[PDB]
Parts: sequence; C-alpha cells; structure tokens
Amino acid sequence: VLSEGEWQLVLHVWAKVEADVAGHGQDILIRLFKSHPETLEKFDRFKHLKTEAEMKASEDLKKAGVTVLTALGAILKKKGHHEAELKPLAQSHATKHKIPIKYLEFISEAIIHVLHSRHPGNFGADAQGAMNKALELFRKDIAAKYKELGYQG
Ligand code: HEM
Repeated sequence: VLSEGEWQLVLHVWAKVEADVAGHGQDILIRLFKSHPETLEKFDRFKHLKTEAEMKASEDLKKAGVTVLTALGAILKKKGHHEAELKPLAQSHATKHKIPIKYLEFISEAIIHVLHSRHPGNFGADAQGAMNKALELFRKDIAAKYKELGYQG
C-alpha cells in the first residue's frame, strides 16, 4: 500500500507524460520491443515491423502507445482503488491477448527506463521508487485477477 506522498510522486511525473502521451507511448513500446522482442508477437496489426524507424512511423503502434498509457494513467489516478479498471483489463489480457505477468514486468521496466531518461526533473530516486511501488501493486492485483479468471499468467 502506497502513501499519499508516494502517490503524489507518481502523479507528478504522470502529469509530464500527459504533455505528450503519444510520444511517451512510442518511446515506451519501442523500448519494450527492443528489450524483449518476443513481446512484439502479440500485436497482429504491427508484429511485422522490423526496425525502430518502422516502429516510429507506425500509426497503429502510436495508437497502442496512447491506449496503454491512458489506461494506466486512469489506474494510477485511482491511487490503488482500481478494482473497476482492472476487471476488463485482466479479462482481455488473460483470455484474448494472452499476456503473461512477466510481460507486464517487461513493460513496467520500459516505463521506468523512459521516465528516467525523459524526466530527471520529476523522476529522481524517490519518485522512481514510488512508481515501482505503484507498478508492483498493479501487477500484484492483475496477477490475483488472472488466477480468478483461470489464467496461469
Ligand atoms: C500497463 C500495462 C497495460 C495496460 C494498462 C494495457 C491496456 C490495454 C488496453 C486498454 C487495451 C485495449 C482494450 C483491451 O483490449 O483490453 C489493450 C489492448 C492490448 N494489449 Fe494491453 N495493456 C497493458 C500491457 C500489455 C502488454 C505488456 C501487452 C503485450 C506484451 C499487451 C497486449 C495488448 C494487445 C495485444 C492488445 C490488443 C490491441 C489491439 O488489437 O488493437 N498489453 N491493452
């Protein structure tokens, strides 16, 4: 369970992401795909992309970036009271998309990497610790829901 102080560090760096969610989502997905190429296979619409240039030019990858960060943003803003937001998400990612928790760990890593690079103003060690806490919470609660749904994760 995060403190209010920890939530405010999360939400301060989020506020910067929101200046340009599409740009941040491009960087974050590209980092994910570069770091764990196996994750790209889950995206039938753009899993053929071969290079970072291709990725940066893909309108479909850009939309996905906006989707993930907007959904995550809405979750973070709930400050742990995210049961409603996680229901649909766990169901789709468990049952349709088939995303293991380890891939949720991979995108969490990419999120932290990009924020650390982009936002040294709002992503010092304390803020990064708070964001890691929030993302662990997210992954813990998703994992519990996956189990409920019958998915090993
Ligand atoms: C912070 C983590 C994540 C959040 C908040 C998130 C949220 C979403 C949302 C809102 C959608 C669209 C609605 C839906 O289908 O449920 C979506 C679709 C999808 N997500 Fe995620 N997601 C996350 C992580 C992942 C990861 C790590 C992968 C794969 C490695 C993944 C694969 C997909 C796929 C394949 C789709 C369908 C996209 C499409 O067909 O257009 N997601 N995700």
